[PDB]
Amino acid sequence: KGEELFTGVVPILVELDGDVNGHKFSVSGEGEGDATYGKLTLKFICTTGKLPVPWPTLVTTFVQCFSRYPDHMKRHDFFKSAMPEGYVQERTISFKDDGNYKTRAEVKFEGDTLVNRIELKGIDFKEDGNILGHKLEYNYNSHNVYITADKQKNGIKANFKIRHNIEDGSVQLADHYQQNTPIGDGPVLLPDNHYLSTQSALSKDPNEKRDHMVLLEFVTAAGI
Amino acid sequence: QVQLVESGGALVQPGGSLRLSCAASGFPVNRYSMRWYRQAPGKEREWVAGMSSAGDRSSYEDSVKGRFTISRDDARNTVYLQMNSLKPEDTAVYYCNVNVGFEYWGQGTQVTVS
Repeated sequence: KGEELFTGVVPILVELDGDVNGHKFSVSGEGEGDATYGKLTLKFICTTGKLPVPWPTLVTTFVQCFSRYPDHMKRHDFFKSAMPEGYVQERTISFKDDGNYKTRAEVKFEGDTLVNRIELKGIDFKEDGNILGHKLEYNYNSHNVYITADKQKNGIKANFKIRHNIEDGSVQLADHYQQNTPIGDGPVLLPDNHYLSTQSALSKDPNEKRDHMVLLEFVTAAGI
Repeated sequence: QVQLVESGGALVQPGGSLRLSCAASGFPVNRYSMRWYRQAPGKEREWVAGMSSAGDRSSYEDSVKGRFTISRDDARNTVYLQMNSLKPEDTAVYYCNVNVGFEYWGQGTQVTVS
């Protein structure tokens, strides 16, 4: 059912409203996703000036429905089965020895485009830390997103660790706690334990004058 | 064409010293930060050490501070991990790491401290 909205290239739209340690900001993004390949290409722009935090801290926040689930795992794809009505995605993202983000998002189709609309609140960030200190390198590592079914909420939970490369050669962990809930009341797939294996490359648009990020990502379900 | 290859792993007695090498191909070691991780069986793969791209800063995880030194020879495009005061707790497969568009790992080298 929901899965058939993803047999081809789908336009994507991202919108975020944020507040980190009281600094407010906005971001708009556009691109396309092709779940056949688990492939995503997105470009984001800070519509409110300079970004208060490093672009990479926001990658996970800015569409797991574009994950490639292999044939033998199609029945474990909660993300697509909740479409077109979509889901709510909430996270606590805790940065080791520093602040946290709490985020809330709706992911759903609006006409022929997949839209991800987010609210983010950050607190307790050290003014001289890796985040507000802008000490993260402009790149992104490759991770496993571990998914589990949450029958009580008719959805799923995920847990994972993002490794942010720090300019001084160290690594800043960001622990991700995640909950997804369908928006429609119809049937959804509740999957067995599995994970998503992700790889992301960050780059810049040479002709872009605004503060921005270009993201290329590949996501593939595995573990069954 | 980006490749990393670790070497140097071996059996070593506690207290001993050992040096690991990470040979890099496909990119210049002096244009990218590089890192060592390790993974003991059972446990998760933890970050061990790193050096900035410019070379001006090095960092370590608390449990190896003052015992390990990371360095690099730019000309040989190689990164090293000098280990001293080896503890049996240091037993693990060691990996080096770089991000060049995407993240790359070497295949790892086994260090056994017994």
